[PDB]
Amino acid sequence: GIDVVLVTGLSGAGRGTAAKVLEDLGWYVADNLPPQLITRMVDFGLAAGSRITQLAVVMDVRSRGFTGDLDSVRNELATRAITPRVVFMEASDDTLVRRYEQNRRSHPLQGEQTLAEGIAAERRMLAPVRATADLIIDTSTLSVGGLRDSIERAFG
Amino acid sequence: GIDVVLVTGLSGAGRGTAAKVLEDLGWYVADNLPPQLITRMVDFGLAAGSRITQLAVVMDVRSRGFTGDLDSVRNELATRAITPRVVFMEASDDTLVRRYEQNRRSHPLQGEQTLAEGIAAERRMLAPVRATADLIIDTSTLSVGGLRDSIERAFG
Repeated sequence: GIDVVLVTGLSGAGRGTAAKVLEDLGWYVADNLPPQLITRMVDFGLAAGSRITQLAVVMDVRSRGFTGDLDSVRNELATRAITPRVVFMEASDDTLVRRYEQNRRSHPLQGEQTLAEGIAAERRMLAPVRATADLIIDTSTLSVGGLRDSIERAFG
Repeated sequence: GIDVVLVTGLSGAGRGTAAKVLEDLGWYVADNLPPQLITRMVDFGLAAGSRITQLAVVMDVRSRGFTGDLDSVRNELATRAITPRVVFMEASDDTLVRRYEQNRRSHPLQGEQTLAEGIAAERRMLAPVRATADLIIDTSTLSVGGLRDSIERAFG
């Protein structure tokens, strides 16, 4: 069949290094893949007569097309005699901040990706609260003063 | 009774300015308050014979002690004849990044709070995945090379 490893974790905790180690060990690594492509890729490879028997996926969880859990992926893989192995990368807040600050110097596009992942997680976490808000104030493009003006106007 | 306003939103979208505007309009503002304190505060104020009839709360959402929704708070306040008004602050990613970069210069402790809010949201969003992981790799304190060594060891 196919061995499947799924890599995820916190920004800066080492998902990129885990993918590099797996590639070095002979895995085919699909990076930034939202979960839907896993089954389609496995089904494709099975039909494709692929030499690839070891698939690792670095999961794109910062996408609206991803529920909170992996029970959907596990059950669909189960119907094809595959039990994925899930690897989760984490670290203390102090370590993650130190790595972000180093990324600002050495890998600025990685640093910007880290901010983008944090904001995407906030938006997903706050979505039920947003959906019940009585007033939403969008402060895009506003200066410090324009921010104050817009809120004063919104509150009457 | 008491008028209750609940303020939340994305890091850098203007929750602090909203709280300041409400304070200026006469509200008593409880900042960084997780939801549980709201009704205890209302019940206390009601029992205390408070002059405070206008309570605004900037909600502490980056807490393990906070489910995803506000339906628990609304129902509990409903049994006290109070309908809260929920204000949600948001902005584009480009605006939020620009404000974070300005905070790094002008309000560095607010910049650190923004990173801490992003990491807390990631941890909350990834909690179901973490709870199903086969392997958790904690990379706290590790150098770039030590990160690589720890993952190589974890993978065999």
